[PDB]
Amino acid sequence: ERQINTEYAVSLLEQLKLFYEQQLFTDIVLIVEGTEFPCHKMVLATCSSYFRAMFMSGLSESKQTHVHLRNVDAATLQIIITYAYTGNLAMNDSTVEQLYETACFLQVEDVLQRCREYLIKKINAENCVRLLSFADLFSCEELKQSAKRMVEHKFTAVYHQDAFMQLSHDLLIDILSSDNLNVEKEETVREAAMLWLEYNTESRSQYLSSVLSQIRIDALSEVTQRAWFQGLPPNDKSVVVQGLYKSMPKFFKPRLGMTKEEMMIFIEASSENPCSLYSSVCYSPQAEKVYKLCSPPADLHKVGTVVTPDNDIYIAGGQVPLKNTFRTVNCFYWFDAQQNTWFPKTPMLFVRIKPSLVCCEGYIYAIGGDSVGGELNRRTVERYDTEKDEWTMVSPLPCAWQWSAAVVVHDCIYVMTLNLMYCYFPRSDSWVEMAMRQTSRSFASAAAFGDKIFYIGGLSVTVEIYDVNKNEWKMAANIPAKRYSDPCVRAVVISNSLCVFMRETHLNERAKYVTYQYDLELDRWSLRQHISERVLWDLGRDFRCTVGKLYPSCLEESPWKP
Amino acid sequence: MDEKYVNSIWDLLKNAIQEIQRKNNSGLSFEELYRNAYTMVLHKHGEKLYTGLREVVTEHLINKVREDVLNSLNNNFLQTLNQAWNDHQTAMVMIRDILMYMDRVYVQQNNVENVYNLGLIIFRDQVVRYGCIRDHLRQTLLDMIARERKGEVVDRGAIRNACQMLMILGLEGRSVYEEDFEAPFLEMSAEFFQMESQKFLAENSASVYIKKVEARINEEIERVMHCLDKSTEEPIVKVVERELISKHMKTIVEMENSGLVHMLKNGKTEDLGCMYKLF
Repeated sequence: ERQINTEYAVSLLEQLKLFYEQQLFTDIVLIVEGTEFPCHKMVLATCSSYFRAMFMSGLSESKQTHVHLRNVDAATLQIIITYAYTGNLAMNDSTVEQLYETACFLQVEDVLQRCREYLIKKINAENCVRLLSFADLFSCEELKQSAKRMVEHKFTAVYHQDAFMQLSHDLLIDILSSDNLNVEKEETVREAAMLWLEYNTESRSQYLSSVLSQIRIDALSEVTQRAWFQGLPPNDKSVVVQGLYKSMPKFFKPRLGMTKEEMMIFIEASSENPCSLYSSVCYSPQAEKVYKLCSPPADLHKVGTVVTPDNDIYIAGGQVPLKNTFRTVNCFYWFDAQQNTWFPKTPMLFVRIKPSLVCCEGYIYAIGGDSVGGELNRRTVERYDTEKDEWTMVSPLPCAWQWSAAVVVHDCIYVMTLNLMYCYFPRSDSWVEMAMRQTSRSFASAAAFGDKIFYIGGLSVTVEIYDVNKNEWKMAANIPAKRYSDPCVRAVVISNSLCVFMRETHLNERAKYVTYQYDLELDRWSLRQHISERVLWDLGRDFRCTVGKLYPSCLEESPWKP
Repeated sequence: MDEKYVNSIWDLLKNAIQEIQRKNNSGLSFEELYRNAYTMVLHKHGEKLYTGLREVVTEHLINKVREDVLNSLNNNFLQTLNQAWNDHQTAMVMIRDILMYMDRVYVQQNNVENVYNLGLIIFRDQVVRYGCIRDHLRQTLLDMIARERKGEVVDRGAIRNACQMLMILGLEGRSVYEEDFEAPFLEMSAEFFQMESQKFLAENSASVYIKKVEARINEEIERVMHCLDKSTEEPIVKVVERELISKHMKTIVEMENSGLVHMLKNGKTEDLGCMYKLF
């Protein structure tokens, strides 16, 4: 289309802003609880879809210059007007609700979409049910769905929210009747439904029937049935009759949250199709199957993994080829446990290469990882806030280390390097010196099993066990591995039992995958399970391992010929 | 809130709409109605508002325009129909404005047609497709187009207005209009052109009949492109050709009295040229 904006549209908007702030050529004024807002009709018509009808339809309000608009806030209307003279919204995190309400009232589509995106990006931990009821009040499919899934995921871990008590029936029915409840047990939703009608027993006995039936026969046991019976308003007979009906019908079926199998997430595997370089797959210890995952960026590699105690997967840093005709990006992502996708989050401030993310006290700690380095100091660390969704700078590393590992034991940060170790106190934000290893080994990782750190491997089969209460390094034994080989060790917790996942490689020989069961007092890796090559193929060298619970139905099996 | 508050809000909104329908929007307040629609759709009561809107619109239609059209079916029938259509449109402008603020959330959530489409559908159902108005409109339009084809001139802009009204009433494309107006007009044109060709084949020869049928095709396509809708021509010209040329082709070129052989023997260049450009 023939239309420009280079120093002509910006000049026009600046002239309009000058006419507005100087109160020039104004013919309409908005009265908002005594506050006056002189403005123009053209800008209100081009910005809002309600003001065009307010000024076009031949009516008394169209002619009235002193229009008394009510049910609108002064600050929200002021910010909408200034967004209608500058385009700069500049929205905060507190007044988003009233701003979206006034935008829906005035039918201003652009700021509506802006606030919708800002709300869909900021469902962090607490405003979930609140903004869900908000999107139920103002029908918003986008918000509604993201908020629905967000609640299905976190609500089924707290089930004690104050805004949860204040929910409309249809929304509660949609929440409870859905098969997306992230619950490993069926009694938690039962007691949640109970307390939702315990703050309103007697008064709300009408819903005490539908919500009761929604929990289904799995939790409609004779015990709770008779409890509700002896508890109801007096002189209620047909209510007991309709409650007795809910026990045999309505399709008792298993839920989805119970399929929280503790599996083995992997990244940067040997891709099958030669068009792709790496891939992220998974392994099932009990099901003895190999599932796959979608690549978070689909082109960027060299990422770091971390698993919170709430079984959440995150990805930070990494490098992506420039695709000119590997550049480092500080992007961040999060894995969806049901949609099998990756929703990005607030990126980092430094482009890191293979960052080591550690979770502690609800915060994500990214220790080292080439944040970007070119000085004598350089030693730095950036922590993440899972609640406020922001990065906070903390006391930087005491010494600069490369190819290091970091774990968390007893709510404390522990980073391991070639021979040194420092414990970072989250309460005081400082590093304290710890014990030094007698062996200098790098290119290895450590596992935080119980109250002991197990630094395995390094260049080998070095098993150096460290204890926090004792503060000492000791050796246990050597892992049984075939000679003339280079084992790739991986230590991780599984089923509350320390085990390892190692692969041996010889000359003119194929790789073999097998996990062993290690005992504390025996100092021996008993043969737990040998991964058959008929289900799992080669992984590579730069692959990582981490423990986490996943869903088999949401994910897909990795097709590969035995 | 309570049901009494929303009932009073809906009652005052219905009263205001009834005034808008009676062309009394000049004394109405845009703010009061928009804020009431806001507080109505906000409380998740859009279904009741939509049902009440449909009921009020269909009641107003059946009471006013269904009576006005049937009362003036012979004194400026098409003029009164066009006037009622224009009044309905100019009221549904503001009606659709308010209920489009409503329609955003409602039709993006409930997956239904907008209120402008709702008004168009209810108008099509209660006025045009009425049990008596439809056949009367068909008969009068056929009569006036036949009288126009006979040679005498009648009003032509009104037919264009009616065809545009039906095209807009289609509301999706050319589904209803191509059926309510074209389908009947097609049979009438078929019979008319058949009788015209049967009269021309006996009263003239292959010399002056071709110029006459060319002028007929020219005036027909001109009337269809100026007095009717924008495409309007494919089936019309197809049936006109199939009736005239497909019937005159066998007998007008071989029988006798300066057909194709005689007009080629004497050496008539214009005759051969026009026959080639026509056939």
